[PDB]
Amino acid sequence: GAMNSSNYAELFNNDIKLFVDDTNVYRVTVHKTFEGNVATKAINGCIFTLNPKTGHLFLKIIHTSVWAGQKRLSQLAKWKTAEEVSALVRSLPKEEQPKQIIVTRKAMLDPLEVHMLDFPNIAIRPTELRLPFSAAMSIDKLSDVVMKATEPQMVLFNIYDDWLDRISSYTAFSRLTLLLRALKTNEESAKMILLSDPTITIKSYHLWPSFTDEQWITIESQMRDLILTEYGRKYNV
Amino acid sequence: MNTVPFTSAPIEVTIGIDQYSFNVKENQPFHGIKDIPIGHVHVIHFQHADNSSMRYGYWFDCRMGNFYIQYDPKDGLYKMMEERDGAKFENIVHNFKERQMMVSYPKIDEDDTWYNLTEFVQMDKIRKIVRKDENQFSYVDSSMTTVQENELSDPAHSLNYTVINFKSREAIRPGHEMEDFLDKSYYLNTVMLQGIFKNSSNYFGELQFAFLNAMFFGNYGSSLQWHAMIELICSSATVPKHMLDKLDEILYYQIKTLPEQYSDILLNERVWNICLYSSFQKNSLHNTEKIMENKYPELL
Ligand SMILES: O=C(NCCc1cccs1)c1ccncc1
Repeated sequence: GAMNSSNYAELFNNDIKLFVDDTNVYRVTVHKTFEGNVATKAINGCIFTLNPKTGHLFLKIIHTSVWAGQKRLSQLAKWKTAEEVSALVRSLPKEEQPKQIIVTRKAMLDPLEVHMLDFPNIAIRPTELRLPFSAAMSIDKLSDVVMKATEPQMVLFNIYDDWLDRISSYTAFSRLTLLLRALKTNEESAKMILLSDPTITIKSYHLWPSFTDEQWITIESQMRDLILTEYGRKYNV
Repeated sequence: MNTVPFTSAPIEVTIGIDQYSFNVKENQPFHGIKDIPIGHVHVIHFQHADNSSMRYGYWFDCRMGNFYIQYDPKDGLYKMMEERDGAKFENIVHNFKERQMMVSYPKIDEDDTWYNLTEFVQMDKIRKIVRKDENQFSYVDSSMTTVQENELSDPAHSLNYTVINFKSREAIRPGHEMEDFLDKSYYLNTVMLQGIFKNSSNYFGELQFAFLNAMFFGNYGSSLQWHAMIELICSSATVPKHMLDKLDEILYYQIKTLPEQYSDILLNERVWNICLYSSFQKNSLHNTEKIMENKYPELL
């Protein structure tokens, strides 16, 4: 059924699974027309498809061309997401295909079930977890490859960098969700905390800075405080 | 003009004949039902006074043979049987008629209700849904499961309705996933109408048979089938005008006939709200929308 707080260790077992987040697939700027009406302009988006055990991120870039001449784009975006996830599964050798696909939004369930009818042994599941994967576009290198794309493209990242050399998947996912929650709540503040010390850099092949174990504890502390700082500033507490 | 005689009525029972019903007492001098209109299928149905779990009956057509009811004290039910000796049967019916031990099928001359509910229902189609090919009549009861209910037990005692499943490879063409899921026209017109039913008459016949089994027996699988067949039409952008006009008449009579006190258990709030107010055909079912709004505004 539904992924929740009660069945959270399941993310880190040896059954291959993927999270799919469709938040950033269909993205628009809203603007005034010469006649003072309102119009949208689409900008490039992405599907966020993540193996929470390995950190493998299948980022399918959604180029604005896929919307040309189409109607009901927020509905089409769910079906295009399900089409591309289905295409990805079909591209993987059988032994790499997921046993479960967890969608971050319940509106993705029927589109993905319908595209995956061919795969009756792949469970399509919702989650009670409120995951901050919308904030993927706050990761500078992911934002950059999406906005520079001139055509449909799949880009592969490890969202955990080399963390799994030193920590478990459970800990890596916890760090990722805390970083993304912070970037979602106050992007400027989160980015200052990550990047304010120029001596700690981002390796060319990484997304996040090269923090020592001790430095990750400080960073993690600053992020939890930002989320409480902003929760105070928000609720006046 | 046709007659279904009863050997006797040894147990107190409510007897249904089509949309009519009456109470018979334990050992009451009752020998059956006369003046049954030729030209239509009929259903004779039973609910024991001592045990309302016993809700069961027989679909028949008097043109297909001479049928009678006889209580089986071993199996504890009223059984339909065929009498192959025409002369004997004619002699029995004549005696019971002379002695006025039969009830008359109480049809009002103005009254097209039963035709309107059974217009497309054929005894040969019923016999394919209910398999017991050594009898010309078909037994149905409240607990019989459908082939679909048995895929989500006993195959011999099941209702073989056409399986409708909106999230099946049958319903969805490769490369047409969104189109086919959001507009069921392919599934209705190519798979079901052209492919399985051959024509809208056979489709309506099954739809009407499912309703009647839902209403007369409280058969849950039948109620699921009736709603799936309505939803498949209402969820199709492209439906022949004659099929929509006929469906409106079919549903109108079904909603008119449904007992008010069963509306809550026999009508699916989600399907009716979607069909009348959100679907492609939301503006196509004028008669049905008007009777539903005036009779069951609480459901909507
Ligand atoms: O009242 C009678 N007709 C039975 C029909 C019914 C069966 C059960 C309720 S009324 C009857 C009584 C005396 N002589 C002939 C017939």
